[PDB]
Amino acid sequence: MKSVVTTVIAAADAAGRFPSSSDLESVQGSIQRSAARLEAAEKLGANLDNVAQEAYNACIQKYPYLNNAGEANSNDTYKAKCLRDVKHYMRLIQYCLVVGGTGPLDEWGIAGQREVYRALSLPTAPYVEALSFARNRGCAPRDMSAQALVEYNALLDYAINSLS
Amino acid sequence: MKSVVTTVIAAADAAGRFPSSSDLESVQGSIQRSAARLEAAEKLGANLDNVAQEAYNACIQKYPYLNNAGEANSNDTYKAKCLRDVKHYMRLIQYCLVVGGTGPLDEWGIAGQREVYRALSLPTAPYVEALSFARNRGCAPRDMSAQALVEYNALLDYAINSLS
Amino acid sequence: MKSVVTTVIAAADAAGRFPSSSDLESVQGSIQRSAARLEAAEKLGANLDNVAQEAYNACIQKYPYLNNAGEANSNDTYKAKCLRDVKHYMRLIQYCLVVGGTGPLDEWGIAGQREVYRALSLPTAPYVEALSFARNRGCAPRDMSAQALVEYNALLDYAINSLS
Amino acid sequence: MKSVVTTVIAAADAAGRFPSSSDLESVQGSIQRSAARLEAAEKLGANLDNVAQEAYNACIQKYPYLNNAGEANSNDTYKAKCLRDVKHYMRLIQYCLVVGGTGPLDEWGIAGQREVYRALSLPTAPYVEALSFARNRGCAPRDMSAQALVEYNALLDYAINSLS
Amino acid sequence: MLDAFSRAVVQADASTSVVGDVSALKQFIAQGNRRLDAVNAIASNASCMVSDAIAGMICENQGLIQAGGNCYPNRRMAACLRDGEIILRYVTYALLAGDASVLDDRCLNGLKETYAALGVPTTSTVRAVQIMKAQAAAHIKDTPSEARAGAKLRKMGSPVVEDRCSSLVAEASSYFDRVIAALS
Amino acid sequence: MLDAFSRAVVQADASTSVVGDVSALKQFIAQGNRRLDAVNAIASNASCMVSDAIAGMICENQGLIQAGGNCYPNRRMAACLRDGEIILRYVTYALLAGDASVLDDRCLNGLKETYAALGVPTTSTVRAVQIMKAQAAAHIKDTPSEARAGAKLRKMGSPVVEDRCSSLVAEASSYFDRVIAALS
Amino acid sequence: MLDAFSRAVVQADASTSVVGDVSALKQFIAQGNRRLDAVNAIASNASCMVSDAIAGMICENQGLIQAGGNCYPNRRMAACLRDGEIILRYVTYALLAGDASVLDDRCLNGLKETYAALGVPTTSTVRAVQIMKAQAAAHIKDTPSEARAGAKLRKMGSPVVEDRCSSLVAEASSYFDRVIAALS
Amino acid sequence: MLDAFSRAVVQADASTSVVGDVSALKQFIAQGNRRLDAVNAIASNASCMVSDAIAGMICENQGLIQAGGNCYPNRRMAACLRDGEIILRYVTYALLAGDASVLDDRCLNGLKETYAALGVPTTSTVRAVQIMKAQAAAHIKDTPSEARAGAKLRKMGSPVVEDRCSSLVAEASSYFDRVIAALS
Ligand SMILES: *C(=C)C1=C(C)[C@@H](Cc2[nH]c(/C=C3N=C(/C=C4\NC(=O)[C@H](C)[C@H]4[C@@H](*)C)C(C)=C\3CCC(=O)O)c(CCC(=O)O)c2C)NC1=O
Ligand SMILES: *[C@@H](C)[C@H]1/C(=C/C2=NC(=C\c3[nH]c(C[C@H]4NC(=O)C(C=C)=C4C)c(C)c3CCC(=O)O)/C(CCC(=O)O)=C2C)NC(=O)[C@@H]1C
Ligand SMILES: *[C@@H](C)[C@H]1/C(=C/C2=NC(=C\c3[nH]c(C[C@H]4NC(=O)C(C=C)=C4C)c(C)c3CCC(=O)O)/C(CCC(=O)O)=C2C)NC(=O)[C@@H]1C
Ligand SMILES: *[C@@H](C)[C@H]1/C(=C/C2=NC(=C\c3[nH]c(C[C@H]4NC(=O)C(C=C)=C4C)c(C)c3CCC(=O)O)/C(CCC(=O)O)=C2C)NC(=O)[C@@H]1C
Ligand SMILES: *[C@@H](C)[C@H]1/C(=C/C2=NC(=C\c3[nH]c(C[C@H]4NC(=O)C(C=C)=C4C)c(C)c3CCC(=O)O)/C(CCC(=O)O)=C2C)NC(=O)[C@@H]1C
Ligand SMILES: *[C@@H](C)[C@H]1/C(=C/C2=NC(=C\c3[nH]c(C[C@H]4NC(=O)C(C=C)=C4C)c(C)c3CCC(=O)O)/C(CCC(=O)O)=C2C)NC(=O)[C@@H]1C
Ligand SMILES: *[C@H](C)[C@H]1/C(=C/C2=NC(=C\c3[nH]c(C[C@H]4NC(=O)C(C=C)=C4C)c(C)c3CCC(=O)O)/C(CCC(=O)O)=C2C)NC(=O)[C@@H]1C
Ligand SMILES: *[C@H](C)[C@H]1/C(=C/C2=NC(=C\c3[nH]c(C[C@H]4NC(=O)C(C=C)=C4C)c(C)c3CCC(=O)O)/C(CCC(=O)O)=C2C)NC(=O)[C@@H]1C
Ligand SMILES: *[C@H](C)[C@H]1/C(=C/C2=NC(=C\c3[nH]c(C[C@H]4NC(=O)C(C=C)=C4C)c(C)c3CCC(=O)O)/C(CCC(=O)O)=C2C)NC(=O)[C@@H]1C
Ligand SMILES: *[C@H](C)[C@H]1/C(=C/C2=NC(=C\c3[nH]c(C[C@H]4NC(=O)C(C=C)=C4C)c(C)c3CCC(=O)O)/C(CCC(=O)O)=C2C)NC(=O)[C@@H]1C
Ligand SMILES: *[C@H](C)[C@H]1/C(=C/C2=NC(=C\c3[nH]c(C[C@H]4NC(=O)C(C=C)=C4C)c(C)c3CCC(=O)O)/C(CCC(=O)O)=C2C)NC(=O)[C@@H]1C
Ligand SMILES: C=CC1=C(C)[C@@H](Cc2[nH]c(/C=C3N=C(/C=C4\NC(=O)[C@H](C)[C@H]4CC)C(C)=C\3CCC(=O)O)c(CCC(=O)O)c2C)NC1=O
Ligand SMILES: C=CC1=C(C)[C@@H](Cc2[nH]c(/C=C3N=C(/C=C4\NC(=O)[C@H](C)[C@H]4CC)C(C)=C\3CCC(=O)O)c(CCC(=O)O)c2C)NC1=O
Ligand SMILES: C=CC1=C(C)[C@@H](Cc2[nH]c(/C=C3N=C(/C=C4\NC(=O)[C@H](C)[C@H]4CC)C(C)=C\3CCC(=O)O)c(CCC(=O)O)c2C)NC1=O
Repeated sequence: MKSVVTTVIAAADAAGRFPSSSDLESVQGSIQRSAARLEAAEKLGANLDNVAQEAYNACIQKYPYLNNAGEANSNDTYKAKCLRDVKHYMRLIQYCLVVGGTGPLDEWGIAGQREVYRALSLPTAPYVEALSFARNRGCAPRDMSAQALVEYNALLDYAINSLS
Repeated sequence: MKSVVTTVIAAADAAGRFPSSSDLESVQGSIQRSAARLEAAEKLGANLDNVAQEAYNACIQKYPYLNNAGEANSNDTYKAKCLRDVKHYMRLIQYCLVVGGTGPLDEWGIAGQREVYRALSLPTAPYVEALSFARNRGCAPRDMSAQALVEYNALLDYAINSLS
Repeated sequence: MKSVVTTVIAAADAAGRFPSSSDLESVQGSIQRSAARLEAAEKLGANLDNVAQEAYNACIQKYPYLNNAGEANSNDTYKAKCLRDVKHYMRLIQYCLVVGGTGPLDEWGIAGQREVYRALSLPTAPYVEALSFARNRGCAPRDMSAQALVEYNALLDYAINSLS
Repeated sequence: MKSVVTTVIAAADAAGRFPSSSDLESVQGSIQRSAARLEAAEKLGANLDNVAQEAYNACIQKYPYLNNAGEANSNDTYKAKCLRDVKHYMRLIQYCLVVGGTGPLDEWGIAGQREVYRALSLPTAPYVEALSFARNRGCAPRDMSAQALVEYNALLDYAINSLS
Repeated sequence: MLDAFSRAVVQADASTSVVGDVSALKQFIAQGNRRLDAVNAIASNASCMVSDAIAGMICENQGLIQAGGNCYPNRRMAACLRDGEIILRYVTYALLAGDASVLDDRCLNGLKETYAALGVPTTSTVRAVQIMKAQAAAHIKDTPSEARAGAKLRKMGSPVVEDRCSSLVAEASSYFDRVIAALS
Repeated sequence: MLDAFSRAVVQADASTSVVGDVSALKQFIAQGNRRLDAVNAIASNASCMVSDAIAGMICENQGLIQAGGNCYPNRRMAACLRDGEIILRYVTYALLAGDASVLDDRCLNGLKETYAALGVPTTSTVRAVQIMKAQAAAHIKDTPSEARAGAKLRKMGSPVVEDRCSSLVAEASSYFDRVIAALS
Repeated sequence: MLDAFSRAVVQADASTSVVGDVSALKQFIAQGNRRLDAVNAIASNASCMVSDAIAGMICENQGLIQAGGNCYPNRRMAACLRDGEIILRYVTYALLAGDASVLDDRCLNGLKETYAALGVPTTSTVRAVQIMKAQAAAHIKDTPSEARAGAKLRKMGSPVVEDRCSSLVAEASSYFDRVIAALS
Repeated sequence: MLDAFSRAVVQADASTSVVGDVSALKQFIAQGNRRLDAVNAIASNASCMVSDAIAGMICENQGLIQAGGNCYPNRRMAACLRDGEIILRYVTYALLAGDASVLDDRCLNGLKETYAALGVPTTSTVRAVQIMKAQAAAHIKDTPSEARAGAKLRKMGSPVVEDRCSSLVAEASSYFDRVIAALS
């Protein structure tokens, strides 16, 4: 699961090394940056439902064709699964803020996403528009501290980049 | 050349990745720790001759047999090359403090050291004692701050471990 | 370029073999089927602009949102490239009917399509709907012989399969 | 077992492909050519003993030294095994005519033939002469249709090529 | 691998005898064009069959897409879509060959033990294969419903006989039943 | 590979000397946060940069997307978009490290000869990299124009200084110029 | 590799045009059965061709089978028989495909420089290839002489035309002339 | 591999829910500097620890350095020293990460069966691990005895607290205990 500490352990292990000065120095980064990303994780964790709900609403608002008979937001099962998916991405982003790496999103969100959406005819633009809205929406300090918001925004951009 | 940023870049490149959250967070670690290790680098850089001379003097004091005809400290060329070797290790330790990784010690000190000393019949123990003396000798705040000393001692212990 | 004869040559060459009974038998297949697919190739070649036009129209009629400012059919450059892309696919299909295999489509159509439409945010569904319309449109013997139409439809479905 | 269909399936499977246009078109070749080789298979199946007997006779006719005490046709057990061997080859040819490829000859006749005949000091020339006679003996339409004879002769020449 | 003709050869070889009766093989040849229609009908509809079969499996068992379920998260749903395509591909090979040999040897051998080690659930894999069996049957007969396909409906336009290739439907269905038997 | 600090080390080693002016390395460290924001600003906008840079190169030379053009057909367009992402990835590494070493050793070395063998046009590659240089400058200054971005416009919200990180702009710009220099 | 049909397609693609005139391609199909006969005539006689052609080169040039000769000792003679076989195999592929692509790309590209590097004589290789060309023309026409063949004479019994497939004889001869051109 | 943080995420993902309480994780961050000192204390002393542990195992089990002993001859002693360093290295990764994941997955998984197949003795391996556990406890608290270290005694000079990082001692000790439990 990619984090600061698993990245340096994997590197030390491939070289057959004990933790050395650059490994300890790396983890001090986690000690320093953890306050901002844990803050972002607490804020997102507390309000997941409303954050995902408006991102979902914004992507259906941009693409109302999805509501027509036979399109991906056209029945209450599809509607519920579309909002669930947006929530899944936001949850994995919360996990990335707790871990201080992209591991959770890489393993549980990004891996397979293109094969899944292709097979089920799910267009990617509405996924990008949900995340893009969430990316443009936050401001500091209203929603979280400035550095918390930098971490939140970076992980939304990472997700956007994975689908773009 | 192993440092915080070269370790995360090498890990990013092996996976075809842009810099991501854990890479930036790792480097914040260098920003935070740099004060301690660049203080040690400044002190050691300014006082390299005195530091090495007294580490060299400790290893000869411990191993006077080196002074006997035919042994590794027995003529003027051998004494100058021995003091020079102690200074080479300490200069490479200064480089490691600058870089915040073991890269310079690894590439220019440790790699080949065992084959060279075997081939030249240079005993290991005097090298270990010079670095051992250097390890035991420093105190905070007289010589440098407590965290500068931790950085200095850690690389001297790394050097000793490469010959142990 | 995958056809009957290059598949059997490639299999023969991998095992260091002269053409043998199963290789000449395979090519007899090409002799038999040539009439049907060469009929489809001439019909398609003579009427490519018209066949492609109604397919492009069908995909824009199914997805008007494409006409909205910023979307994929929303300015004349985008419009002309979209029709051009439908004609490209129909041209590669004419090539497949000439060769009696998927090589032209595989090598010059399908390779890289996923990467191109993703980077340029081109939706998959309108390509699928154009080819889908062309696939559902033909009937025999009106438009061509029954077996000409089987060959036409098989390649349209192959292309749809690559995007699904 | 090499045939039209097992060649195209092995090629599709190496590329992770479903059967496609060129694969179906190859197997239509088997449908076309079947009447020729299945006629040859029936004629050969119905008269195998007499076909092999005159070919075995022809090879001993050319090489009467095999009848002299100590040579490979010089006792009743040797005689019976020589005729059996000629009958084995013609049986595998009948199998090749049923299958429409050289699989049965390749796997059950040709693989290991030179190791076996070397180890038992059996000369190759009489095997070649038995098949050569059989290759030169048939005529159309006395024995089977023209194209049945083409199929029969091609497999005899493939067995001769294998020993030459 | 074997095909229907080398299968008969292997049988004749077991008693070192010629293939005696070609008539059955003559009837295989006469059935040949409808066999290529059957393979065309499956291969041309394969992506739509795999996505509808895996969707249908999940339709019948929501467990697969909930916490701890074997189609969760995305990596697992992708892996499952991939297996569906692999299984259908080897079944389509067996139907083109007219023998289960390639399906037995390259897909089914070790598959139960593989799924056992991974924790891939037997009930749900067997349900995806049962839906693929029904889809293949309707495509070979060229009677797919609009009710199950919507905008994605495909008609092959093959020459209709009364039996609608009931023998090929049976054979293709027995290849799906060999997958099910191998997982049991 | 090297970073800003091991580059000073290599230079000091060239004369068997201690790294002399550590005061000046303390200032590189003081710029550290704004260096991570500049990396964050390129990485976070990398898809929008590459696609806009490759579409730019093409909108100035329609020849690339016609018979004989080196972005035709799909395979060649896809290879090119891939190259743009590779080049920008290695430039972002060099910016994070404050040294071109990783860019030189893992990306530029042999790139000229590779392109000459494949017949990839040097002119059009240069224009793609020029647009990426301009995009990167705007993203590090956090002054992208709505004119060039429309609905894909992104603002980063970093603490504002008067120079808007002019030194990092110049550094990043020299890495793009380094790529272009490696093609001649 | 390309065949007769994919060659036409590559030419149409160079001007992003549909294949206009398939008249030459239908004549290629009307010629199909005689092409399969032509290939059968070479493959079926390939061991006798290679052995007689190498034996021919040698009966003319006794230098090759003495001290310092390139078919001396046994290992070199075997290596040469293997090349005669390889060259005939790739010529036979080109005749089956109706295009020289497979021979050019898989056999002839780099062959002269390989022969120069090993010290394999060009002039003798070309003589072996010239005898195989004559052998092939004779076997395609089905007029091999009893004088050349003795007990090894083979007749194919293909339906006779007065020109004896002169067009397939010229095309085959052209493929052998391509080997001779590349090697001298 | 997991760390203390991805461990909480895997627990939360078992219920597809957000990580709810991060207070435990905030305490992990407040403990961070002492954790880096604890890892530094083991890594800096690792050569001394491995040689002293293996020499202790041997001084208490003289059979190991006699005929038929598993530290006889030189090759086996070397292999043993290597194994001590490997085990301590993986314990130290677990301590850096704050989770047994890397130790379990990369070191212990199958280790007991490997040793059984080699005839490496359990009681002696466990003994060497118990000595390293006690050494690490002493280096973490920075209270190594001169009695045990003689001229090789090292002091770390970390800011001293009353508990001497008893929680890290207990955690480090539990990692050594997992090795002993996996091998015994
Ligand atoms: C979820 C609520 C749910 C499903 C999803 C669906 C799954 C399901 N589908 C079938 C049967 C078929 N599906 C077919 C697929 C296709 N037909 C086409 O024309 C295109 C090319 C393709 C993809 C959509 C086909 C051909 C069938 C066969 C029957 C038919 O055509 O009507 C079943 C099984 C039904 C049976 O046993 O006959 C299932 C379960 N069902 C859901 O409820
Ligand atoms: C040019 C690049 C910019 C600009 C950048 C500045 N950022 C400054 C401070 C700053 N940035 C961060 C985030 C950074 N540090 C990290 O640890 C990580 C990720 C792990 C990142 C992305 C932080 C924490 C800080 C310091 C806190 C703060 O200042 O609030 C900054 C001021 C410091 C400096 O001058 O170096 C600047 C100038 N500013 C500009 O004008 C353009 C847009
Ligand atoms: C195997 C016997 C084939 C076969 C082969 C053919 N040989 C043909 C021509 C040819 N062969 C040689 C070599 C031969 N001449 C020699 O002087 C010596 C050594 C003393 C040898 C080994 C040569 C030189 C030629 C050249 C003839 C020319 O240039 O035309 C040949 C074509 C000519 C013909 O058939 O008369 C064939 C077909 N023929 C067979 O029937 C079996 C299967
Ligand atoms: C120059 C090459 C020959 C020659 C060839 C001719 N063969 C003719 C017809 C023909 N050949 C075959 C056999 C072929 N088709 C296959 O599918 C396979 C193997 C799988 C093979 C080996 C067939 C079936 C046919 C057609 C049957 C028939 O109609 O009798 C042929 C006559 C047609 C034409 O004008 O092209 C010719 C000329 N004939 C020559 O004179 C030389 C020796
Ligand atoms: C290397 C000198 C390190 C270091 C090592 C420490 N050793 C510690 C405990 C310990 N060592 C042994 C082995 C020793 N005892 C013997 O009787 C013999 C041979 C005859 C040997 C080689 C034992 C048995 C023990 C006790 C372990 C236990 O309680 O089970 C130790 C921790 C205890 C202490 O420090 O008093 C350390 C740290 N110490 C250093 O400072 C250098 C770097
Ligand atoms: C148990 C392990 C020890 C002990 C540890 C303490 N260390 C404390 C603070 C501290 N340690 C470091 C060094 C560490 N941080 C890094 O970034 C790196 C390397 C890159 C290392 C090796 C620092 C920077 C600090 C903070 C500065 C300071 O407070 O002096 C510490 C005090 C804080 C706390 O209570 O957690 C403790 C207790 N103390 C013991 O009694 C044993 C020997
Ligand atoms: C802490 C109060 C200690 C202690 C320290 C003493 N060291 C003395 C002399 C001394 N130390 C060094 C090495 C030091 N200087 C450096 O530049 C660096 C590293 C970059 C280090 C670690 C040198 C070269 C010297 C000689 C010149 C000088 O005095 O600076 C010292 C004076 C008396 C003596 O030589 O021993 C003291 C008091 N001594 C103690 O007893 C406590 C535990
Ligand atoms: C069978 C009777 C069908 C049916 C057929 C109709 N199609 C009509 C027009 C039409 N079709 C095409 C596509 C076609 N032309 C080609 O060149 C090729 C392939 C090379 C194909 C498959 C076009 C372009 C057109 C318009 C011009 C024309 O060809 O006539 C048509 C006339 C009325 C109409 O357009 O709907 C009919 C009746 N329609 C049916 O109801 C059954 C199912
Ligand atoms: C885009 C701005 C260009 C353009 C690009 C093309 N590149 C093609 C292939 C290609 N590129 C590379 C270099 C690339 N790979 C690496 O590993 C690295 C550095 C780490 C880089 C920068 C290679 C090695 C290759 C060949 C392998 C492959 O196919 O990916 C290419 C395809 C050529 C062909 O096969 O026909 C193209 C089209 N083309 C353009 O028109 C613009 C200017
Ligand atoms: C026979 C007509 C010649 C002759 C031929 C020799 N060839 C020798 C080696 C050799 N030939 C090739 C080319 C060949 N290999 C291929 O892969 C292909 C095409 C796919 C071809 C046409 C290669 C690569 C090699 C070297 C590797 C090997 O030994 O297999 C050779 C042996 C030379 C030596 O090792 O001393 C000979 C003698 N020699 C003659 O005298 C006549 C004219
Ligand atoms: C020392 C405390 C033991 C002892 C150890 C021996 N280990 C021997 C070989 C050996 N050990 C391992 C496990 C090791 N390798 C790994 O990759 C990992 C974890 C990732 C570990 C812990 C393996 C796989 C092997 C075999 C391969 C090799 O030789 O390196 C060994 C040699 C056995 C022999 O060949 O006779 C010994 C002696 N022996 C002792 O007496 C104490 C208790
Ligand atoms: C030659 C034949 C052949 C196959 C058939 C497959 C078999 C196979 N499938 C999976 C892989 C998998 N297979 C599934 C599939 C499923 N999960 C469900 O809930 C459904 C019931 C079911 C689909 C119908 C899943 C989820 C995994 C991944 C399991 C995991 O990694 O946790 C793997 C492990 C490697 C991987 O991750 O891809 C293998 C070997 N591969 C082959 O080479
Ligand atoms: C290369 C590609 C290739 C193909 C795809 C086939 C296509 C093909 N199919 C048939 C021929 C046929 N196709 C079918 C098939 C079916 N009829 C039904 O009722 C079902 C819906 C379906 C189940 C399979 C039937 C029944 C015939 C008529 C001949 C027969 O009765 O077997 C024919 C012969 C001509 C004719 O009779 O019209 C051909 C060429 N052949 C090829 O060479
Ligand atoms: C008709 C084809 C055509 C194109 C495809 C564009 C391509 C293009 N883009 C930019 C230039 C740019 N393009 C971007 C890109 C972005 N800004 C954001 O906020 C996003 C995250 C991201 C994707 C849109 C940026 C940041 C610049 C820098 C200049 C600016 O922002 O105004 C430039 C100027 C280059 C230069 O100065 O040398 C050009 C030519 N122009 C064209 O004429």
